[PDB]
Amino acid sequence: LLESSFIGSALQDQASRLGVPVGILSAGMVAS
Amino acid sequence: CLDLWREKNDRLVRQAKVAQNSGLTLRRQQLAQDALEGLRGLLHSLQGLPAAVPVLPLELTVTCNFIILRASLAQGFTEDQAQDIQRSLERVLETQEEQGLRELWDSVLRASCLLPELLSALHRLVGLQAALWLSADRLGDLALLLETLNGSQSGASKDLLLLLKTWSPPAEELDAPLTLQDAQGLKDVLLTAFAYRQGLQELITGNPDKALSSLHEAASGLCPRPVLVQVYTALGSCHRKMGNPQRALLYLVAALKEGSAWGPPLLEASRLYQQLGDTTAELESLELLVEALNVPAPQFLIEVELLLPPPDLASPLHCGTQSQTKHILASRCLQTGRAGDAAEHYLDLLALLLDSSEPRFSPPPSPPGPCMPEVFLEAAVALIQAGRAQDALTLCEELLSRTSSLLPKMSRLWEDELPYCPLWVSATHLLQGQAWVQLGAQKVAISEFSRCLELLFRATPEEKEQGAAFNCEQGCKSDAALQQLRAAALISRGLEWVASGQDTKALQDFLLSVQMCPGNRDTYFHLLQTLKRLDRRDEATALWWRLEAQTLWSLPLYLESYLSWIRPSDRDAFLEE
Amino acid sequence: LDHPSPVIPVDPDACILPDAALCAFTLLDSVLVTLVQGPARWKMQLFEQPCPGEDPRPGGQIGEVELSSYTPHFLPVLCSVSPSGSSGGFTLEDALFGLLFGADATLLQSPVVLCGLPDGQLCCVILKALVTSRSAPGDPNALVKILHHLEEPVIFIGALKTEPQEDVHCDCLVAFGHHGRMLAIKASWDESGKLVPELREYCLPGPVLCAACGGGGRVYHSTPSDLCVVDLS
Ligand SMILES: [Zn+2]
Repeated sequence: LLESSFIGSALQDQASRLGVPVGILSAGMVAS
Repeated sequence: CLDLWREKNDRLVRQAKVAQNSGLTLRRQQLAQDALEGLRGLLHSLQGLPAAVPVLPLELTVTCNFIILRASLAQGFTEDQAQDIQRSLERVLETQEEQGLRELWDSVLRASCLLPELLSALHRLVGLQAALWLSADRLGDLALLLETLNGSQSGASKDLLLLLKTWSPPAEELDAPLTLQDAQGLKDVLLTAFAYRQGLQELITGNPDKALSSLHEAASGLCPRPVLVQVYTALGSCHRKMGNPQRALLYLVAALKEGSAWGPPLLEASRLYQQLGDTTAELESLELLVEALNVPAPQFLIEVELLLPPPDLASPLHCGTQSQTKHILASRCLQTGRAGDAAEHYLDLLALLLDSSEPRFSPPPSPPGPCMPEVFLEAAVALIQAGRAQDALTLCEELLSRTSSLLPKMSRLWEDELPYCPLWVSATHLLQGQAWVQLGAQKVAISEFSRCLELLFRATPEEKEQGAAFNCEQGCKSDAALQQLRAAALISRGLEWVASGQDTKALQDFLLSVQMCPGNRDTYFHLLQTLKRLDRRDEATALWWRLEAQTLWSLPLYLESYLSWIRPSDRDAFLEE
Repeated sequence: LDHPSPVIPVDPDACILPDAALCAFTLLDSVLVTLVQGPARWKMQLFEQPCPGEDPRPGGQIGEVELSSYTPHFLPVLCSVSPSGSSGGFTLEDALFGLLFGADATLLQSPVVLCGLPDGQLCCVILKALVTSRSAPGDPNALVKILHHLEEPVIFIGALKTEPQEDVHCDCLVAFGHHGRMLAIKASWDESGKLVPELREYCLPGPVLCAACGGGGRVYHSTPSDLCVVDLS
């Protein structure tokens, strides 16, 4: 994140691992 | 009769297409070269005529179908296809309306601007000739040709990408005589190929900024999975050079997934984790790669692979064989200090190379990389860092067993600069010896150090009066590599003189080594330790002022690792006293 | 050769690597070497040749080079030359092998392939150092090398038992030019307390038209006149 379509797929990968809907992870990571 | 010639052209195109789609490795190329002979014979039959206008678009269809099937099988263009283009172009000129292809094209495109309905075949011809110029690295005049095709008022557009995009195919290729490939299909190939080539050049030349543009363009459109792979790898390289590691890793993962041949990526992974210093991961990736390179189709069509250059050493797509790498693992394992691991790895290198009469040729490390005997030396310097010294002597026995003949018979020894001794023989005694110090036997050590110092000094390695064979360019002729073998041998021997308690002899060899190589500093440390024992004050200070007056180029590996090995930790500590 | 009028046409069944522009080719143990025509650069290619009794296949091309110094009636020529210990070819003795090819070929006990070309350049390539790939393109400058320039074309390379006092540990190397600058080589180990190469360009007759080698240093050759001989013993 600190470095587009790639980054969306990366959040999809994290979401598929953790079993969280991608929006929450995206928001949390963006806010941090 | 054009009915019958077109029946033949159509027939042989269907035969070539049958061959591309179906078949096995021989029957494919058998039918393909049968079709090539057919298109050759038909071309000669049509060139026998004083061309008609209605015979012209069949002849050019046959010329295009001949050059396609020629370059797809040769897997490479040449100048006979350029002469064939010249023949077809001069044949277009002598029907209605000479010098060379560029001005011939200029005049032919003016003749096509008279609108004879064969522009479908002219644009296809431009595609093939452009492919010839692209594979031949003829990028200046290509811009001029396509510039003449489109508006000449687009003259300032030197960049081929935009120019190739504007270059339109003229038709959807209406019911004319059959072709193997259409001009738009060749346009897609042109774009990705040229984009790729420009990107690679921009990468190597240190604009991995401008690279990304061309390379993303290479991805978007026709990009076969095999190119997709290598592009992404390029992207890994670029981001890695910029500083941005995680984007690089992204592309590399994609490279892995998409690829059936993921040697090139992990080398990039190695260089990445090496740039950061993640040594563990570096070695782990390389470890995988080597097992990777353990593991291992041609269309009658112009594919992109054709037009790409087989890569250079500067490229991030240069990926050696198992052997060339496993050497990398061992080198990289040795410069960290995992001597144990290193040992094993070097042994595995050496097992491959030498046992190999029966299998596939696994090869030596390549000659911008190190000579076959510098590599038995790196094997032994690992086997010393390990403390496997009775292995480090089966090494130095193995070597000089094979290479008896090559050695000097050393009768200058009796007859007491001129006779010739290649560094690696003078080394081989230097590490044959260190083996005996680890087995603890002063005599036969001071033997081998003294015999190493005789084959440095009553012989010269720089005797290329006769380039007599294949020979060590780089590693084994550097004056730096010679003065750094000498200092070392005198150190290795001067410390045996301290161990037998003859510290005058020791002093003399240490004093000699500072005279030999004043930029090693290990020499000055050993000399100053001897002087600080016995007679410090004036002598020691005289060398202090010299060190402060004083204040790596290309020494080979086995030797730097040996120097690194003996050098003491407590060295600068001593030099600030 | 078993192969179940006494004329037999070949079937294209039997064709392998219809490379088609390949002129010349040798054989070592279960390796196959070709030397193939192109534009200005001719190239050495080098294939696997399957050791098991199978469908007689090429396999994958290991290696390619381009004989960069060569820029073209007369073929060129290829010789198989093994070092001692390790075959339709010529085993040299260690002295020599070490002298001509270097420590690489020595150590690896690598068999070596000697190309005589129409220019009369006379080149050898080490087979161990000839494995390449599409990532890994064989650099000719460094990989292939150039012994001795007969100024005329080459006809016949060989190797002889001088001093005989089937696997002969041969001692000598023989070239032939077309017009007959014959070129033979041996080890001296003389006069610098060093191994040095022994070079002779003789000038036989004539046009030399072909040449074999027999028991004990005797080179059975031809001129258009007659079938003549040289002894180097
Ligand atoms: Zn070397």
